[PDB]
Amino acid sequence: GLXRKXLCAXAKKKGKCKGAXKLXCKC
Repeated sequence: GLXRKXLCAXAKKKGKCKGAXKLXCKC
């Protein structure tokens, strides 16, 4: 595994993380 784009792919797949994109990967 790996990082912030790992964290963002965490945001996409816990599902319920937030609506606003390039800023969004942070939940």
